[PDB]
Amino acid sequence: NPELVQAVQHVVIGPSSLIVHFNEVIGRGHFGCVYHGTLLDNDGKKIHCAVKSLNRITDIGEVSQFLTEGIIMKDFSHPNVLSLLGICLRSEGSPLVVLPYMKHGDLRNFIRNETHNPTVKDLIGFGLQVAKGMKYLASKKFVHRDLAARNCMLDEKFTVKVADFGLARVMYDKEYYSVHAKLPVKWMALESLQTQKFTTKSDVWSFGVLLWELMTRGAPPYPDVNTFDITVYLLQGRRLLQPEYCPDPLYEVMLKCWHPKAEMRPSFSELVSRISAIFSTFIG
Ligand SMILES: C#Cc1n[nH]c2c(-c3cn([C@@H](C)c4ccccc4)c(=O)[nH]c3=O)cc(F)cc12
Repeated sequence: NPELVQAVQHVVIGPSSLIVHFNEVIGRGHFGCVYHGTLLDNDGKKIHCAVKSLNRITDIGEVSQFLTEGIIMKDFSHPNVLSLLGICLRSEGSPLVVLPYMKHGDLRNFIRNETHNPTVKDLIGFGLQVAKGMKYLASKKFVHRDLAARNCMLDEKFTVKVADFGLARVMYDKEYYSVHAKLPVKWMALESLQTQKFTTKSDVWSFGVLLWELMTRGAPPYPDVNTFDITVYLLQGRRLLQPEYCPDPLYEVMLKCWHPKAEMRPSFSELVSRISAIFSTFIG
């Protein structure tokens, strides 16, 4: 579609400014690989970036959706949302996503690493930052669908940036199940498991699970509940139990995130207000 080609031009980065270090692999996933990259500005200043390949994107429909997603995400400008520097649509090679490099990697690996010692307050602070980034994304009507601690990055100042190192995004929820690479079952809202649909309210459910990952320092949720038994576990009214070091008011926030009625779950704006009040009770 020629109009889509013209609209996406401002998102495109090419060999005139980007060098992909294809032998410097940062990470490998089902979507493809993540490589170190260097972007040069007009004064020759170097910008360290991460370059994610989206191997699934090959046919004209997928490529059009990729261009649409790049236009949408190029507009992102919020301290707790990972910016999209640009995209590369090479004549030869799979499409590439150009992101700012994140010095401290993903939030899950960070809190799980035994050499790190984040306090309960630092963990609540990371949750508050994620809630702010999700309040921004929700205001843009952007439904994440894969919010989890593994998908939130930490920059050189320990600022949390909501990001996505999962499968290439789909425009429609009906394409999501087909495209999956396991579904993030243990982060999904009850209605997404049953009806295959995703909304900002199902992102709120995932945020509650992400808060649980933070308070357990990256423990796998429902380790003892098989993926195929999660839907029934949630129907029996059962939930993730309160982590040992999770304050009661923050566990109450998690319970509201997992309300069986999506319309009754708090909004991200309410979560920012509530978690800010809880965070303010911790000294340090
Ligand atoms: C089709 C398709 C795509 N699938 N994913 C894409 C991306 C991508 C974006 N971002 C950041 C801008 C982000 C994402 C979601 C929420 C907050 C911040 C990532 O972190 N990873 C990505 O792969 C960029 C893009 F131009 C196209 C696609």
